[PDB]
Amino acid sequence: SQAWQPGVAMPNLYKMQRMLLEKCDLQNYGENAVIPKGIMMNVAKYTQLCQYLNTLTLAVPYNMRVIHFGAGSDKGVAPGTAVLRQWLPTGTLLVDSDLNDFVSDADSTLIGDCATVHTANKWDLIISDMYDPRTKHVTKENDSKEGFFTYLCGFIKQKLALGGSIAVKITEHSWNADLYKLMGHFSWWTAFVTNVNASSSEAFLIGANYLGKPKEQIDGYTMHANYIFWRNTNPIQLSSYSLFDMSKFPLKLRGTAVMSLKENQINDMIYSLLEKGRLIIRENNRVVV
Amino acid sequence: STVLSFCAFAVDPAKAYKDYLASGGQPITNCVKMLCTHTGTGQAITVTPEANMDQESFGGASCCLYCRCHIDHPNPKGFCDLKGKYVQIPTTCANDPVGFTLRNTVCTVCGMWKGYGCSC
Ligand SMILES: CN1CN([C@@H]2O[C@H](COP(=O)(O)OP(=O)(O)OP(=O)(O)O)[C@@H](O)[C@H]2O)c2nc(N)[nH]c(=O)c21
Ligand code: NA
Ligand SMILES: [Zn+2]
Ligand SMILES: [Zn+2]
Repeated sequence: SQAWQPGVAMPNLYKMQRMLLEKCDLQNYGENAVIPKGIMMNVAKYTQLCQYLNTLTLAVPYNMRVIHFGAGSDKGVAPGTAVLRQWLPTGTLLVDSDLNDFVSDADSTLIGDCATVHTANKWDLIISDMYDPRTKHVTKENDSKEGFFTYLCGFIKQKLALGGSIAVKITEHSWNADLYKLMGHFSWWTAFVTNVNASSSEAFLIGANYLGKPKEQIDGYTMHANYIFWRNTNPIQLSSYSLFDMSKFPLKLRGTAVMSLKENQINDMIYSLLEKGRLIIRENNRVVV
Repeated sequence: STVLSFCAFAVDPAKAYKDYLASGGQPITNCVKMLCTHTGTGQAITVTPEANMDQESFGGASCCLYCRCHIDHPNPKGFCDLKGKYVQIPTTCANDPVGFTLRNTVCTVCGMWKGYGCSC
């Protein structure tokens, strides 16, 4: 029954622990036996991520804005962006970025370090697949990583609309304490592992319905240790069952209200709408990235 | 391996790809195949995957020789008919999506590939 799901979300029992940080006993690289012939790993992975995102209270405005970081592959193509374009409503603004050049189906493609990416407009959904390979160095010390993660925390705090959502890739060694802490500023959050890449320590930290203020106090060092503990004690068998039925794949057109409200107008009833994915708070100005 | 540079540094990139294939070269790889129902309209270039039982759907820009080679498109304004869209390619020709788009034409009335799906 778990095999049919697009993947596995970290159970609340594991989130509520206060585990010490241990090494993860899972290996990322591996001959992937469940990816169908001719399908790239990233197409299968992003497919299952969107299938999982379809179960959440995502706000889906009429003119949705989505930014995708780490969109380019070593092959020079953007398979994750291709899946996002397939999933998102037609005409959704989809902008993608990466340090090196690549070919993409996004409306705009930004080349260079993510820190160089600047916009004055707010976004409704942020997807990230960025990974620290140059530094990497698994070794023994597993401290909080800076680099793109520091920019990403600032980006979510300054440019994510209230009601908006995120899905940010992490691994045993590629993670950040402030990112986990920021997960507590959302209506709900999870660490989601795709069934096609279940042998890897990779997961997507998904934050549903951004509230712009803490709802829970999360310690990032501790929550990463909780995440590792769940992965070490709960092996997940590789599965691509969910890829064999794409009939309900597109993101449902909700026509979610977009309003530009002042802080003094954001009250309990407005927070309740944000938490149900029934509202997005931001301006509706022309987007310049 | 060097097929992209081979075509990019040719006066006629489409002819270079054809000559490269005629000499035994492997077709351009890493064309993004999508997962889909295979119950679509069957049309050649669509807003979302529209493959029928006899086709595969691919991300448009990955099947474009000019996008892949990072060179000018033959269009007057420089636009691309594939980028940002999905291209349906017959399963028998899915081994070479870039070559298929270069060698084929879309029917202006039914929207299907001439000689493959076009019934007109
Ligand atoms: C997917 N969610 C979940 N969620 C919140 O968590 C509670 C339990 O939901 P859970 O996923 O655990 O499922 P269920 O209710 O069946 O319970 P159980 O699995 O038995 O624990 C739920 O009441 C919510 O407030 C939430 N919140 C916003 N905002 N958005 C989401 O998409 C989700
Ligand atoms: Na909302
Ligand atoms: Zn092109
Ligand atoms: Zn015709």
